[PDB]
Amino acid sequence: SMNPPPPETSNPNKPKRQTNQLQYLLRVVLKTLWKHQFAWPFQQPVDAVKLNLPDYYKIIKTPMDMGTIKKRLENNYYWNAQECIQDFNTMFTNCYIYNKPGDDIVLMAEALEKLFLQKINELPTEE
Ligand SMILES: COc1cc2c(c(OC)c1OC)[C@H](c1cc(Br)ccc1F)CC(=O)N2
Repeated sequence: SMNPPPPETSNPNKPKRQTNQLQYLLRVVLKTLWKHQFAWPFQQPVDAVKLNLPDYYKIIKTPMDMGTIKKRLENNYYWNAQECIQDFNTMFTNCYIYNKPGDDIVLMAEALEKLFLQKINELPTEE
């Protein structure tokens, strides 16, 4: 029934890098998805209290959202691009796990994911 604490976005002892791939993940990938007309349900953690989804965090054990990803990118939280790509994929997969096909939120996730895949296809080679 209750909400968990959000995912970690700060950890001073976690090793961090700023790489050209992570810069692309923020400037191209995150920015493109964030401005999309279907971005809004994904811009913050699922509030299972407000949304009256008391089973959400009984089913979704690795929550993820673009607000968290945005903070991780802006806080230089990641070591490599694959960590960040995994967060996006967790976010989409959580939606497909919890909801049913044809739900509005699933259609929204699919449109964002299509764009995500198109941008990741042109992830630059590591400098
Ligand atoms: C990522 O998972 C979700 C995030 C949000 C919402 C979700 O409910 C479908 C949701 O799926 C569990 C809410 C919402 C979205 C649509 Br579309 C229709 C009804 C809604 F209650 C609103 C929101 O701000 N975020």
